[PDB]
Amino acid sequence: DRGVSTFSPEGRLFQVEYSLEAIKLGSTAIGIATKEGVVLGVEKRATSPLLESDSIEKIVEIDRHIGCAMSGLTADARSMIEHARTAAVTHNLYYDEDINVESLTQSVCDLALRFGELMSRPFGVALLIAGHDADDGYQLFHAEPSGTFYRYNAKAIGSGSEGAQAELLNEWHSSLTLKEAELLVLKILKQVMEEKLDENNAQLSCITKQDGFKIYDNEKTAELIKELKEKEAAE
Amino acid sequence: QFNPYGDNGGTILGIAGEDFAVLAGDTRNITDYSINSRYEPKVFDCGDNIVMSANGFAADGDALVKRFKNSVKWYHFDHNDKKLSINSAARNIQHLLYGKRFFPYYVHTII
Amino acid sequence: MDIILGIRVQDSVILASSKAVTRGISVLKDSDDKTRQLSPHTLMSFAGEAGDTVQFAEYIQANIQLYSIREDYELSPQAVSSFVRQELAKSIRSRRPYQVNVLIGGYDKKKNKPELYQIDYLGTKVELPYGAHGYSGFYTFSLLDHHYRPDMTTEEGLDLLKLCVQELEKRMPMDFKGVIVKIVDKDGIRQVDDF
Amino acid sequence: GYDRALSIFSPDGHIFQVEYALEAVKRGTCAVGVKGKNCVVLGCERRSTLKLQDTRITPSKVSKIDSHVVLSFSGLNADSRILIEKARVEAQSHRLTLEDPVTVEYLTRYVAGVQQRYTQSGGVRPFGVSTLIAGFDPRDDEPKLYQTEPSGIYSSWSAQTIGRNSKTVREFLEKNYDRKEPPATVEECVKLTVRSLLEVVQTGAKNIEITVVKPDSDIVALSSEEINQYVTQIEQEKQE
Amino acid sequence: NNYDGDTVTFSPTGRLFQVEYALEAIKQGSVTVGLRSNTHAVLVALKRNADELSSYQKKIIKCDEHMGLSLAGLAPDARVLSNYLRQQCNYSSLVFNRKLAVERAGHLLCDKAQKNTQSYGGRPYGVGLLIIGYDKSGAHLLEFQPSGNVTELYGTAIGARSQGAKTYLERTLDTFIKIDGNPDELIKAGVEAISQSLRDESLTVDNLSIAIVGKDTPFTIYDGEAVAKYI
Amino acid sequence: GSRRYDSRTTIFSPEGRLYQVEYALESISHAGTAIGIMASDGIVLAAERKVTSTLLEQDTSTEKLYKLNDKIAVAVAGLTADAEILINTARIHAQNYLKTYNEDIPVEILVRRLSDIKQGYTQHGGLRPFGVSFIYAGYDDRYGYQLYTSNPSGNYTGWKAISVGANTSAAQTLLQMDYKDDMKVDDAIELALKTLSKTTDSSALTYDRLEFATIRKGANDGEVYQKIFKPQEIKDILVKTGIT
Amino acid sequence: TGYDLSNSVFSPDGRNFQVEYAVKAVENGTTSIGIKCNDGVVFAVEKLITSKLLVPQKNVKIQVVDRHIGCVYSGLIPDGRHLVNRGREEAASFKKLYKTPIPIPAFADRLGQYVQAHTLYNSVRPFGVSTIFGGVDKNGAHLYMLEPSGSYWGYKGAATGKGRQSAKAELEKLVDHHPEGLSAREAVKQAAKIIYLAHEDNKEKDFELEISWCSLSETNGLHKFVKGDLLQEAIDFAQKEIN
Amino acid sequence: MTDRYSFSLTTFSPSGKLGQIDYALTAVKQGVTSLGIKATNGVVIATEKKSSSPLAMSETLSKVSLLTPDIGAVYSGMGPDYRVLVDKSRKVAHTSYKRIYGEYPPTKLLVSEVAKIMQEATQSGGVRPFGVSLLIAGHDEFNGFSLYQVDPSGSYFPWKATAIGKGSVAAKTFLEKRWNDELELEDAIHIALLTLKESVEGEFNGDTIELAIIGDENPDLLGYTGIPTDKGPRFRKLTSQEINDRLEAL
Amino acid sequence: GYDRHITIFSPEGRLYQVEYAFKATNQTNINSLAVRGKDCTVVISQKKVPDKLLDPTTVSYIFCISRTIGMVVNGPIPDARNAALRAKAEAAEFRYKYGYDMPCDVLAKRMANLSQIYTQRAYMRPLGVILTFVSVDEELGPSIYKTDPAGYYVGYKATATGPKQQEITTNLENHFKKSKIDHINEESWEKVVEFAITHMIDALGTEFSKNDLEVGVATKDKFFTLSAENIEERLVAIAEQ
Ligand SMILES: [Cl-]
Ligand SMILES: [Mg+2]
Repeated sequence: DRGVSTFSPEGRLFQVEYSLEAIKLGSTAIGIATKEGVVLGVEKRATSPLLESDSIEKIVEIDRHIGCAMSGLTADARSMIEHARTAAVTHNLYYDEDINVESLTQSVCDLALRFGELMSRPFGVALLIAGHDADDGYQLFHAEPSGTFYRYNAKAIGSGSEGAQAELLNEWHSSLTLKEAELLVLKILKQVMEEKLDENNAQLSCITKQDGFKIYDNEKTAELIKELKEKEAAE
Repeated sequence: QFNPYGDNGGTILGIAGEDFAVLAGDTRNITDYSINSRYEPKVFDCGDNIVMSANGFAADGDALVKRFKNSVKWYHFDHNDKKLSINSAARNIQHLLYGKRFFPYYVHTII
Repeated sequence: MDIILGIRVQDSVILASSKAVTRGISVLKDSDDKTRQLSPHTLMSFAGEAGDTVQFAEYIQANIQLYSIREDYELSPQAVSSFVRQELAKSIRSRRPYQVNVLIGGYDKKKNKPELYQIDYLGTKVELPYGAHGYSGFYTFSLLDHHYRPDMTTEEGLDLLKLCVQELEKRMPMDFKGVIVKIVDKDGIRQVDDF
Repeated sequence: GYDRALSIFSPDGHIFQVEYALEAVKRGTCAVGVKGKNCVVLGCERRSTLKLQDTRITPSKVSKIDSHVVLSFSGLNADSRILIEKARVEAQSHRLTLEDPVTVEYLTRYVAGVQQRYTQSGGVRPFGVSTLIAGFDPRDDEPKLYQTEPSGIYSSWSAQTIGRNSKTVREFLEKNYDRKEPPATVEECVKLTVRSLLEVVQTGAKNIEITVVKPDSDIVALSSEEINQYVTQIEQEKQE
Repeated sequence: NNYDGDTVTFSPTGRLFQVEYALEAIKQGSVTVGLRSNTHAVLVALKRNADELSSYQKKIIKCDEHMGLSLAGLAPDARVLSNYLRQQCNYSSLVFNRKLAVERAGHLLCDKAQKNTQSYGGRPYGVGLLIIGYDKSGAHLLEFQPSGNVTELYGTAIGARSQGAKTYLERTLDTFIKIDGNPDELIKAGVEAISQSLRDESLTVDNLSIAIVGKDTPFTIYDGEAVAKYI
Repeated sequence: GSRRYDSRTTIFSPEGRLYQVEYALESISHAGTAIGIMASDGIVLAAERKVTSTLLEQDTSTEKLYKLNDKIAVAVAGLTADAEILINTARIHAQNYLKTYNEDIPVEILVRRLSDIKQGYTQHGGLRPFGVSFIYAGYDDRYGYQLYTSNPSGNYTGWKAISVGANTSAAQTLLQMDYKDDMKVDDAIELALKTLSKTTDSSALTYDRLEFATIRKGANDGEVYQKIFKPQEIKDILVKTGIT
Repeated sequence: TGYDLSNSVFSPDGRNFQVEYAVKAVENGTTSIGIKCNDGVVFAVEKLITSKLLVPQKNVKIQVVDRHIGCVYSGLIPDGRHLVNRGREEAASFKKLYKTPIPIPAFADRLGQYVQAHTLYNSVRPFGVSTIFGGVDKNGAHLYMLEPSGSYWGYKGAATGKGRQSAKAELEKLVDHHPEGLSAREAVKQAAKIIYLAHEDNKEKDFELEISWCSLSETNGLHKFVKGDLLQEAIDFAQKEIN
Repeated sequence: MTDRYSFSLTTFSPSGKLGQIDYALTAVKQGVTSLGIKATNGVVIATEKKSSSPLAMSETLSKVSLLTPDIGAVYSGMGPDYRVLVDKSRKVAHTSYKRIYGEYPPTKLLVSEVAKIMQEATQSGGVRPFGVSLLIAGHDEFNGFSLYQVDPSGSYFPWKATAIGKGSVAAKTFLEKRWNDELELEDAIHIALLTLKESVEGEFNGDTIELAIIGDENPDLLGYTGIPTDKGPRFRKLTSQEINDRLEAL
Repeated sequence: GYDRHITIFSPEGRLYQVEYAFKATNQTNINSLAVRGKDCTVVISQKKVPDKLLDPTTVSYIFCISRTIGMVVNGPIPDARNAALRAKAEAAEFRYKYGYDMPCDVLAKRMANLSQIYTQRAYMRPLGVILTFVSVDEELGPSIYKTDPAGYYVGYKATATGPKQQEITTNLENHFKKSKIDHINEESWEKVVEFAITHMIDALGTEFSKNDLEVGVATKDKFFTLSAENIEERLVAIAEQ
């Protein structure tokens, strides 16, 4: 056939480029970083109404100060999360402190290119890693299966990403409040989702310095959806 | 039978002030009843405003200080030149020492 | 641990095991249950080196429970005892052997017979009408040799067991803080809460 | 050792070996799971192409992982045994170290983790198996039902089916299962499960297996006659 | 064509296509410049952003107090190779109490990249590196290719549109080599060099990345408002 | 490198089938027919040797029926050499169990073990599967007389009567027609031989083309006897049942 | 066909096409030569100046093995370095066990067996270099040349790279006109000329000359680079001959 | 390096054929004819010494080989494959039997061990099957005299008499007419020589024919006296002269 | 058609890679010959030095494996030296383990077994060489044993290898048909070398100078190669009768 670690004539790894196509098929995930916190939101996308949607876990805690959202082949993320959690905890054991968000992200991205003929293929999932540390404040990173990670003020991944990213381009500014960010994620998720957005097919979460990483209750999100509807009808 | 350990004598002293700290040590190095050196530095600046001394068996003392200095260097590489706080340095040194739990660094360390 | 006794009567097996746990100078506990249920109709008491006893017993328990789930079937007492003996016989030539002696009291539902197996830490297995480990036999066997009958009832077994414990309490230097007694029969395993 | 990457991405972002493993599941006999208010029922199809079978000794479709959790499957039978064995070992290991039996979610997460691992490990093909894992958490009376598939994704279901013609029985369940009021009794839950299989099975004879799991390790498999009484009552109500 | 399926296969004309494809990844990478005098050695790197919300990908990595490099191509490969350099610089200091010579560092990189071009299963590195350093024989600048070829130069550039900067340095050769004891003027020459590779975009405050090492100057990286002085 | 020559023996087809398993089953369909019939008072194993010669030493020959222990026997259909590898593993597994538990291995546990081995060759290792189907005839004190079959996929099932090898479709229909639950060994002996006589690709069924075995509690009192029939004994039972 | 897609496959001719393709990479490389003199050997190589930005005299190509052997090669430079690294390991282990420095014929076979080993399997690629190497041992001077196939012989003179035909012709003249032999200092001069003459095949870009030598009288049997006045003298001699 | 061929080179084709085994059998078919005949008091194995050149010393090439003192082997097919199988057969007779039971293996079990080795070359990674068929003749106390054939697949069958290789089909028909259960060893040798003459083109004598027997114990070939229970090997290779003597009574 | 790339069976039961390795054997275009005397074994081989830049002393296809065993190779030099190094290692190890010198026929069998492995194992290619081993064995006397890429080997009264082996073989066959003995009935090895060179001249139809030949001689307890001047003395004796 052909090598798993083969370069294309353009200078790209076939398998990495193909895994990026799998991520495009995944459900949408959005992150927005502010000076009051970072917000993470996801589309749940249940395949059937009999599927209990609260068992869909696409937003995950890595440590108290670091959260993570996923898009793509979500089964592939489990070992990545396991590693991230282990790295966060291990660093605390070795250094009696919280690990930097960037350092955690870098540790996760080191796994990415460990494939060949190690694992047999790249990961088919992209991660939005959000967190806070004392040195660089509130941060949002986009971790890819290429091993590359970019920091973002705001970022969308998954099937509705390019439409969402264009929307984030216009809406983000350096003075956004946490409440403004929450509504903004909900607004853009609603825009790109196939089904109508509610508290059962979408999920919100945030990371603040004071309270750490928190996944939002369905009741809490439902209020923010109602607040969104009213302010859009306000003009 | 071969004895991997020895005693190079020496005495060290650490005192913490309100907004300062001192780490002192004598400069004499010995074996048995002989003087090896009248000036062999024992307290070391390890960077990041941390001073260290590993008193007892000098070979283990030098090895440990060397490895800690190295750990400070790699802490900067791996964590965006972040300053290694004294509490973090202490926890790190515990792991260096316990790594050789069953063949110990025969030293009493103070930072 | 110290005293573990076993007696096989007409229709059941009775295991008696001391309650004391002594760590050198002090008695740290006086209500320790030195036994594990391997299967509904099989009980194993144990005594030997600290840590190794419980570690071994729970390891054996896990394995028998695994077999029970896989086959949907309870192994005979004889089969369980043979499994345990092999584990100990394997252990004795290991880097660090299990220093654990056990009694396995079971009721065979196929043959409708109680069975008592004595196995020491070397993997020395014997099926007996009554048995013990350590010094327990030295005090009690002369009483059991005299009074034991194969057609004894469970109540008569418990009475002969009381006489054995009384002799232990009289002539043994160590205070073993009494015994927990358990009965294994066709209906399973139950603890005698007053002894 | 054999290290060949069998599970790999294609230009359109698909892992075909994982997708073809699902096709093996599609071929397997239908399995269905329905949770009531205080029970879960696992129904399974038995293809009647094989008679002269010895039903005493032939491997049953529903397997106990522990005294409180069960696992049924659709797909390759030989593959399912490997997942069942691993799950049973992990169940005893959990009891040994945590001193508490596995939750149904934990056991599901483990089996799903094994399935995922086989989709990005060298020299191995994915399991041609999807599973329904049901039971009750220790000291808990809330029914649990989960599904896994070759890719390694898993999720909780009020009711679910897998295997051949599962599209049809899922259609039935989606219009017949009410979330606000699930089958309140064992009878109602078993009836709804037998009804869902009768959409697909053929003869209601030795083609339907039913296993009922209740709280506190209360698991029992219904016999031919007991199921036959459900089959009889369903069609007599249908003649109207 | 039929001979580009793996790195273990020569073509009929004696070419290694997988290596050549790895070389192609560098050309797609953002431009980075290297140049030196007799007292100092400078790296200038045009950082690339994904979009306006994103950060600008870092290009320069410190290997020791006296050595570091800039990258163009696959960034994870640069991390692997720079980590290896860090280790080799460190092994030299710990075992021999000796700062690793820049030329020896180049030899080590060459040999590490070579093993990936002759064995089955592996792949070549997909990144080009510019290594600067100040050792016992003064200032140095190296250019690393993932073919294994390492070259010592006065000045160079790699990445997209690097040819413009490379011609400028080839003209300015006699001027910038003489910029001794003046770090600011040597950086100016590097900033003017990398400007010959810009189209449509210009050097902004979060776009530009500069590094310097010299006689009494540890390897330091300048980003943000620290490079506004040179814009 | 080496990848070029790899057949990839452990992959799914687009339809979700295992190529090699399917092709191994095709191989087995050309092997001599083996039949197993379970009765209340014993089990019968009958099997057809493939187009033999007059110069073959039959009385010392064994290609179909093998003893795993005193309680369990197997009939083979497929590659004889592949079978013997598995048979020896099974014999060892039985003895391991006997040593561990001091009880004879239950029939299903042995069958599951061998079947799991076959399964492994379909999922990992990149090797070809074993081109063998077994009929297991055995007895234990839990389920009594048991018949199983296993095939290259590693899937196994229990049977009252079953065939493997050539003409299984025709053989299974004939067995399904004449089998009854209250049947006895002597009746099962006759059914097995009659079924082979009708499904055989040979002109006539003779003693030299057959291997025959019975597992009976026709062992004096509360025990089980295995009887691998001798050439003369197969000749006698052929006359008794009225086939020759 | 398909016999040339995989290393270690015999074609119907009985040829290993992958090795023959490796030769093409060698033929594409710069010119390198070797001259056996009276009490030693001389090595020289053409270094193409791709740009003015190359620092003169810095990118050294010739490599020393142990203290008495010199190695130069044409083709893929990294492959040559890999071979020399192995050569240095072979020489070290030989001296470790046997005390004496490795003899040149012994050293030649060590390289030869290693290169030949890379023609036995499809999991490795043949070496993309022809290596000219040699030095002085207890039995005197030796000059060798080693091909991608693993084939090597002893030589009076050797040449490889793009200008090998030109060089060979020049070397053949020296062999004919000096049956008694050539001095070490003469060989250095002649080496400079031959590289300058062989540079006609690479005439587009200008080049830098690099020479080394091992001689019993001139270097005490140790490998040394030709530097300063002696190098300039050889360059002048070479420039005079081309005009 | 490393053997990176960890996958099977013999696989099932759509029709259920194992190609490499079939092709190995084809190589056996091209091989020189060899045969075996079992008598009441012995076994005979024979083949043609097809000399590749008249300058070659065909006595140095042994087609018939002693495996144990009571077991002998002959082949048809690829000679080098046969040679290494004989080496492995001799060693396995010791490692897996004689070093355990203090006696040589019975014929059937040694055959079984050789068969296992040939089966593994049919399934293991990165190897082709052996391109030979073997005929193994032997005696042991409890099974008496026996003759076995072993094919590339690892399958083996016991024979009263048989032939393999070039002219096997014609030879087997010849053996069917002549063989009975009352043959003495000399009668079997006579039939072996008659059968082998049909498949031989050129010279037919003791120098071009290799023939060995499994028969009576040979105390003269033991090499030592003093142990009554040790009576010597039953395997004996016939000499060039011994063959020619029986070619006059042919 | 990957059955032609690796050592697996073709539908005809053939191994094409082995057959193609036999063809590589004649790539050097060199012919060799071996014969036995009463007390010795002689091997001769053509020597061709086509380049004037070559050191002719280093151009050789005859190897001294052990003190007693010599080996001439027909095939490319890399594979030749590969086989030479191994044979030397095998001969040394044999002596160490078993306490006596490795016989010529035993070494031939060992190298033949190694070659057989390359024809069965896929990852290893055959060596494109034919190996002719010679000695005066302490038990068997003068010995010639030859190995090829198929893993075949056999003892010889005399033998020839190369592009023109058939002409040399037939020439040798005719001589031994006359004499009716298995060797050259001659006391001294010098005359056996003269016989060998003479019959190669007759068979090939070419004349030889001292630099056109390469000669190896095995006697009791040592194998040695002749110098150009030793060969010259041999050629002079041939011309003088
Ligand atoms: Cl061997
Ligand atoms: Mg091969």
